[PDB]
Amino acid sequence: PLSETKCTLKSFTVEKGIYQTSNFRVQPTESIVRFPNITNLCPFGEVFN
Amino acid sequence: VDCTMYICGDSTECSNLLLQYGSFCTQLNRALTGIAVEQDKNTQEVFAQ
Repeated sequence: PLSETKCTLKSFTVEKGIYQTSNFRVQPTESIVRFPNITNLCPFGEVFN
Repeated sequence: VDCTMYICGDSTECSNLLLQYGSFCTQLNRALTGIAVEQDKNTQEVFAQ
């Protein structure tokens, strides 16, 4: 972070204090999907067998 | 406010297109930091005497 602050402040020397450098965030693992329970199926039995 | 996140909802293409505009996000972040520092200085001058 010392070198990060040096990059941020356009100088090789940084005075004592607080400086904002960048932002941080996380990422989703892969995905997640949720759908309702399967309802009654079409009566394909009387059509096939 | 984070300018990049506000403009683009975690979109790499949107961020890349926004990068072509220049350094507007950095200026806005600096202005917000200056506003926060001004508020802290104001409350310090008002109460801490």
